[PDB]
Amino acid sequence: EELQTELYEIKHQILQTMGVLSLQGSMLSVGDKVFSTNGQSVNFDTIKEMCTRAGGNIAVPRTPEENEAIASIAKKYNNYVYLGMIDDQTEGDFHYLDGASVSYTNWYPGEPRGQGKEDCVEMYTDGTWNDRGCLQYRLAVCEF
Amino acid sequence: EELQTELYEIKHQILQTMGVLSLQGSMLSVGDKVFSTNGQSVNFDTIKEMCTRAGGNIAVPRTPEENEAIASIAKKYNNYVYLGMIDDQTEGDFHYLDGASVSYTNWYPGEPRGQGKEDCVEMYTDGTWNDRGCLQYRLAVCEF
Amino acid sequence: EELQTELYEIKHQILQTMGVLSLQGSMLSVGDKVFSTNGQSVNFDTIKEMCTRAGGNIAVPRTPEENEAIASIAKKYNNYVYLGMIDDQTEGDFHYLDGASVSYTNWYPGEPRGQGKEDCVEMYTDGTWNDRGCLQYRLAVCEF
Ligand SMILES: O[C@H]1[C@H](O)[C@@H](O)[C@H](O)[C@@H](O)[C@H]1O
Ligand SMILES: O[C@H]1[C@H](O)[C@@H](O)[C@H](O)[C@@H](O)[C@H]1O
Ligand SMILES: O[C@H]1[C@H](O)[C@@H](O)[C@H](O)[C@@H](O)[C@H]1O
Ligand SMILES: [Ca+2]
Ligand SMILES: [Ca+2]
Ligand SMILES: [Ca+2]
Ligand SMILES: [Ca+2]
Ligand SMILES: [Ca+2]
Ligand SMILES: [Ca+2]
Repeated sequence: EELQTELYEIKHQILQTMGVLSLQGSMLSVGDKVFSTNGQSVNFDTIKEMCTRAGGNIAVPRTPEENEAIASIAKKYNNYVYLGMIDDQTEGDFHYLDGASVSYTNWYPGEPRGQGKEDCVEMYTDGTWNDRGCLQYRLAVCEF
Repeated sequence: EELQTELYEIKHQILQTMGVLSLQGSMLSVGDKVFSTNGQSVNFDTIKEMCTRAGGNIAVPRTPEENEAIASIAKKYNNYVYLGMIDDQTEGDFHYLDGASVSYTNWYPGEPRGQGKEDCVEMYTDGTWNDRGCLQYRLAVCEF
Repeated sequence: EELQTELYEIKHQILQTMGVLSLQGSMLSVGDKVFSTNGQSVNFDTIKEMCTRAGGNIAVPRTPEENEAIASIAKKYNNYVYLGMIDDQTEGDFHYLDGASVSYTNWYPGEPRGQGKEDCVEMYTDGTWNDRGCLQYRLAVCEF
């Protein structure tokens, strides 16, 4: 019976810290997912490690709203973003990093194409996607 | 019995994140209320939306200590602050945004006056209040 | 039975806020300890008050890993760091601020020495320690 008062305070305090981080542009909240960036431009492998170290994962949009959030960060920092998906196994079918087949997509018209040996996916500042090599310097955006 | 250990860790972690935000000037804590700003100067309506989007509300002091906190942010950013109170209905009696009548006040001597058509309230950098129109650019301060 | 869903969401949200603060360099997490700095260089007494106001304490490393974390902040800001330990009572034996005798140490070779009247401890940017007077301007690093 004293849990409710205890749980309320906990939930309230969490709302406060999330409110502050949100108000100050430190992160974006979309449903249960929080997106954030450290502002750095590094390669795919480095991004993965940065996100993992923080306890999260390299961002990947699974809905238009999530896609738009990531896109907004992309245009805010004026940089393309590496997404949490690859097709290193067989070309054409992309997978999330857990192995599951990609469902929601937002390819720029004609994409994926050009290759060949393009295993990664980048997001343009308008939110559309392009398959690309994994060694370029791109904005690190993480999901928690 | 494993809740206590679980609740302790949760409370501890919350204290940590609040500690960090507090240490770095990201927010101010006064009792159960957290104040924060994104540093922007915008009109009354815009401030309201900014705070609401972050899950909070435009700040309003109900005690001298809360008033002093907001005042400190005001002088830190060298800007006046719109407060969460209006008197758009009948002139003279101000109300919080939920409708309740304003209790604690800190009017600069002679205020409210001048109008007429001044429905909003701004805080000077010394913490005293002035009634003012709602279209000026003022520091956005939110409470959570 | 609805606590699990409630506790999960709480734990998840906490992970999110800690993830964001961590990703952005706002703090360092080592075991159960969080380290953070406001970037300011002030004396020992001022640091203590700054940390206490934020709900934490002036940092003190009790393991090599904690020592390395603090050291990284030290070299990041290119400043030496006052640690949460003193020997104001009798010279030679240092104590944590709760009174307990210091266990883990990492003195630079030859230290402590020179004095005499050196009651505080500073960390060099390589992580080694030096006993020093308590009135110098040093990076404020707090633990939560
Ligand atoms: O499909 C695109 C396109 O061909 C680009 O112009 C090229 O720079 C990239 O290699 C590729 O990802
Ligand atoms: O009462 C004040 C005062 O008259 C000010 O000098 C004026 O600039 C504002 O209109 C008003 O809020
Ligand atoms: O032991 C050291 C050493 O002697 C330094 O060169 C001196 O600047 C300090 O007084 C002391 O902490
Ligand atoms: Ca390909
Ligand atoms: Ca392509
Ligand atoms: Ca009026
Ligand atoms: Ca007036
Ligand atoms: Ca000494
Ligand atoms: Ca010495």
